[PDB]
Amino acid sequence: GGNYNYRYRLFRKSNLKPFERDISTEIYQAGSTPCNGVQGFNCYFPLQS
Amino acid sequence: GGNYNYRYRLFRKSNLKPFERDISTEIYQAGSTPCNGVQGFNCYFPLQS
Repeated sequence: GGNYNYRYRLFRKSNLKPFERDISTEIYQAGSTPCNGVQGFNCYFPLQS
Repeated sequence: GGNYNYRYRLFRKSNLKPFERDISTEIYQAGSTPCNGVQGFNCYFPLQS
């Protein structure tokens, strides 16, 4: 049936440090308008399945 | 950087009728456990970019 339980981070403000663990799940604003916790245009979920 | 503003459905209860339009977004239970609006384990967002 397909596995979608394995995700990976896709968007971040900056690169990670060595041995750095990032777990935050917050709506990512890639544009010039607030997302207000709404997954819409120019507002992408940081984790991709 | 890649465009991610185009999305399509990935899960449904059944198939669409001819010339049918579905726009409703809702958590899809790919298992046997209620999800109540979480993209966790066996609970998948219907759309994919």
